[PDB]
Amino acid sequence: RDNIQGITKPAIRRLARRGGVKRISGLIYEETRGVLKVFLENVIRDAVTYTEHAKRKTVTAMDVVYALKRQGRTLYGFGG
Amino acid sequence: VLRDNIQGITKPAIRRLARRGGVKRISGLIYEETRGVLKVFLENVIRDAVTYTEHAKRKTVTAMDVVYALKRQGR
Amino acid sequence: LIRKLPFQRLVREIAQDFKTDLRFQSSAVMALQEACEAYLVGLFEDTNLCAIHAKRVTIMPKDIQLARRIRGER
Amino acid sequence: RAKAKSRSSRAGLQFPVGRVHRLLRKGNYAERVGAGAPVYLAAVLEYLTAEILELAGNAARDNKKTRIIPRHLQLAIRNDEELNKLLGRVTIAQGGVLPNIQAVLLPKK
Amino acid sequence: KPHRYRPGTVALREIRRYQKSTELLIRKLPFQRLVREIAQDFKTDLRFQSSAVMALQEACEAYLVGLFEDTNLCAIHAKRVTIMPKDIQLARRIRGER
Amino acid sequence: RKESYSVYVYKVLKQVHPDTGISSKAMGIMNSFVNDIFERIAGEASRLAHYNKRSTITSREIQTAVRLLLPGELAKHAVSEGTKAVTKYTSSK
DNA sequence: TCCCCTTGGCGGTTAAAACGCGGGGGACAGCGCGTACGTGCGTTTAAGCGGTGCTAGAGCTTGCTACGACCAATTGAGCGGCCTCGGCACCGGGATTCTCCA
DNA sequence: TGGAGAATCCCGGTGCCGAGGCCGCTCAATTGGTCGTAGCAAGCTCTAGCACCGCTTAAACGCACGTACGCGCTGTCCCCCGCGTTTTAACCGCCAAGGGGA
Repeated sequence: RDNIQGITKPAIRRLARRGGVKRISGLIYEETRGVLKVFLENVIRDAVTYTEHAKRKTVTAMDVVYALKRQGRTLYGFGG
Repeated sequence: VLRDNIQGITKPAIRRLARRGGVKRISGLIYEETRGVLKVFLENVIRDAVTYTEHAKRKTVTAMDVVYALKRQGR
Repeated sequence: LIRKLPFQRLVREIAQDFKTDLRFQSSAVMALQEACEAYLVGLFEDTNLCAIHAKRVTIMPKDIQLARRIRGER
Repeated sequence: RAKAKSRSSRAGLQFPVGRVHRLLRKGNYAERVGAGAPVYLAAVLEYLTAEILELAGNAARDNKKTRIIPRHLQLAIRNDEELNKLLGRVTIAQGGVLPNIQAVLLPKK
Repeated sequence: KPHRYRPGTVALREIRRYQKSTELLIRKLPFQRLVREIAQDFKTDLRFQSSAVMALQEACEAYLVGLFEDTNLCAIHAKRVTIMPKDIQLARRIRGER
Repeated sequence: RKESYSVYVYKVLKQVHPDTGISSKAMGIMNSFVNDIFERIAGEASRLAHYNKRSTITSREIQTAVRLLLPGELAKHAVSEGTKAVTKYTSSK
């Protein structure tokens, strides 16, 4: 399935432009995919504990927000 | 009254701290930069530790006030 | 690493700006020094990574600035 | 029985001192909650709401917009040396980034 | 003969565009499949609210954008206009994250 | 029944910019901010109580939390406006 | 038994990703110099340890009343639902800006 | 400096859709009373924090001197951009299922 390859080079390029990056080594695309997957694992793992410890099957935006705030990366906008 | 005591972290003390961090060679511009870094850090921990000391209505800052102040800087 | 008496006068000097005539426990001074030693040792390491990046052997204030900016202190 | 006067009205606050009292109790922050703690806290919440909304209302006007968009909140927060300290590890949905190009990257003259 | 801008001209135009815009830069449906692909390892027949995946794009795009800025600083510290994987590795390692 | 500060944020809005509006998406960020700063102050006031072995969240513990939590000139004006509100509360009734 | 809502499939169509290719300019290796920093030695300066004296203030006990928890009665502030118009975006094409080669 | 052409700004028109305001209700904040208690105030102890003195030596520092490492300068090439062409799959709509919960 390997949907991490669905994070295409242009999408990683646009993220780098918003990051103010002028020139990008072609080796960056596979390092950025590896970074993203390592990050997105940790959040979904912890959110799923909130979902199941609340005896739900649906993971909810506040499960993500609690996981994010637990990981020190507080996100505003989706809920208080 | 105390003044100029930031010079009391001597250059060799900065070297000892730097070599403990693995640094092999130290620009002379590191010494003044490190003193600024030390004082900006130490001010923040002291400020909160004194804010805890005032809350207890104490005149003595305690090791537990430091621990709480450090724990907050940890955040 | 740092000597005790000069660091003691340093923390008392800083305290004057927050409250005059504060007392400090002997244990409170040491808890501050050991945290400052651990802060600086653990920062010089992050500057050495900035110096060993860019092919240098010698750490520069530019490395402290990059370390502190990426640690988030700047 | 006298007509009720909301605890906010007596403090002059827009923020709800009664709700802030409940939430301090419901949250089990401590066994007891003094009558003044909800008043002091609600005043600080109302202040910090007013600070951010003036800077974001400026940013909105600077962009000819009447409504605060999330963009205007992020611009206001990141342009302020104290809101960026308070929210330095906070992420804002559709906030974006500050326009900021490193000068070494600009085209050489 | 048609025009052609110099190398680095359109990079600056793209920076000035994407630092001005706020809309999300990763595609929607490819990220849903990435989230559900990851979720499969943790529990079968999990569901996500649409807001739960959209909350999760916003968190990770901000993580990647915020990392690129730190790696760009590591690139220009090596006196490079070009970011390279060891810049990502340095940035994360200074962040205590690698 | 889900509770939101949006009604109170909007009253504060008309006292800083009577002409200016807000989007519900921006309001969601404001509501997230109010909840996050309530939680941070209340959590530190809770710790201040516990550290001092006191059963009561007092205004002195909101004040010290605000001095611990907020930076610089935000802390000093926040302490001012809180103490004014507590004074008006005590004086009024 | 019945409603709600999340996942999957179908189709188009269309915009964004993938692929190609020339070239340029930036990465990067090689080289020279000079200066800037580590090492060594004599000097001094003050840190650290052993000893003396005093008093502030942490920390504990005791006593009582203030004040907040509790709860029953009352109501109005604030939320869920509905409605509309005006702010803002997207569209188009004319005007100004900016870049790059001459 | 010029200039053309491609890129961006502004200005006007159109739409739509979401914000701001209105109305019903409720349930959640406020009022008035009671009772426990907790923390606020007093008073005693004695602890350990601060000041000082004097000796010791080991750490600091000023300067001498070299060489190792920083940095500018030169060459190369390669490899990443930028723009044209091809392809795919992303996104929107609409329907389906069944799956869970009451």
